[PDB]
Amino acid sequence: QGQWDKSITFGVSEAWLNKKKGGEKVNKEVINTFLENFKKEFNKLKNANDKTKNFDDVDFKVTPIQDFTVLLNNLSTDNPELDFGINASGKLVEFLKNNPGIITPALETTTNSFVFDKEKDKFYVDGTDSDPLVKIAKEINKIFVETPYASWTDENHKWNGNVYQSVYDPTVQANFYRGMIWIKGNDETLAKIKKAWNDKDWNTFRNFGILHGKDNSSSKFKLEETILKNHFQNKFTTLNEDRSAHPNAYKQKSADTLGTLDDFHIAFSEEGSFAWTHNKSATKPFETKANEKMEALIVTNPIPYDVGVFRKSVNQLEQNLIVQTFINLAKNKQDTYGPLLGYNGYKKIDNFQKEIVEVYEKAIK
Ligand SMILES: Cc1ncc(C[n+]2csc(CCOP(=O)(O)OP(=O)(O)O)c2C)c(N)n1
Ligand SMILES: [Ca+2]
Ligand SMILES: [Cl-]
Repeated sequence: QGQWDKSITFGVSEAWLNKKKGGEKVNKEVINTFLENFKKEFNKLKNANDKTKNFDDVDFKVTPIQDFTVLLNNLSTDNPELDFGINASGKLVEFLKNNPGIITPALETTTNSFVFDKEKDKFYVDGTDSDPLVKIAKEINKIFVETPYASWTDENHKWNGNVYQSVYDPTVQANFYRGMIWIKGNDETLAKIKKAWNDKDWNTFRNFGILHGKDNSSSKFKLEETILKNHFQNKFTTLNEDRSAHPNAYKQKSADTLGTLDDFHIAFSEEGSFAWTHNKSATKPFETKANEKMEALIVTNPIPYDVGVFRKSVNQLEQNLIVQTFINLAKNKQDTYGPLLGYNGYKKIDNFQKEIVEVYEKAIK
């Protein structure tokens, strides 16, 4: 059942924690109140329960981590210096295929649903105008193109320094997210790209140039690859093999810079990434040439949101109290940390294989 650890340390992103604005480090002060609230709630539950009241009260700390690879590798060493961290679901599923049972998934995060994507169970069918994934892309275009993103105001779209609130329905928690495919060009170029998609002409489609993320990204690489493979049946085996033979058609860059590269017209991103990108950023996100437009072509199959995982030897009773502490803090609106990352809710994982692995695998087939 594991060892009771009187000191629990959460791993958090170095970039995030060591982050500041106008020279003011404010993230450190956010996680500080988060930790005070977490400690309070945890030991209250701990002490109110006869099964756990005799263990030592627990202190909570955080430690900054380089990247997810360091997080999963560090957790797998089962060292009490690092007990817990929240990781992207697809990366974790891949990690756990190669190193089964090595770490313990326990918590599932949820996020405010987008108003245009409230139903998880929508999947690729044929990529035509009646495809449910194309229909979500048309809904995105209403929000992002018809009322042009560049003209949104903080007030208009209710920016809260974190996200544009008007694009969300907080009454609905989504235990999922998707990737999406963007296209960009003048009218003639956009029609050509759509024609190549409608005609299933892979070579022409690909030669318009694709921006993508890291090869191990779900939402900026693998989920889009799945859609492309299913849509352009039998025209390539993997994106990596296609790129090897067609290097100039691919570039690793953020979708919000698509408008600045004349040679590229297609980009992968998280669904709705504009929702947490201030349009006033000095980097002019999603900006395009005057006679060009950027629009959504299609979104992807859905996969779970981020998963909280423990090193293996943390006492199981302790793990479940920690999971419940996250749930109650969000419910009591005492979680000052989560929403800064997109976590607006938490659920216990009851069956990892059914709730996480299977959902992910269905999405990428
Ligand atoms: C306020 C806010 N909402 C949403 C996000 C985006 N987001 C947070 S967790 C997550 C799911 C995992 O995505 P990611 O870590 O990019 O893994 P990938 O899809 O690249 O494998 C997303 C899309 C954010 N950064 N901030
Ligand atoms: Ca510890
Ligand atoms: Cl109990």
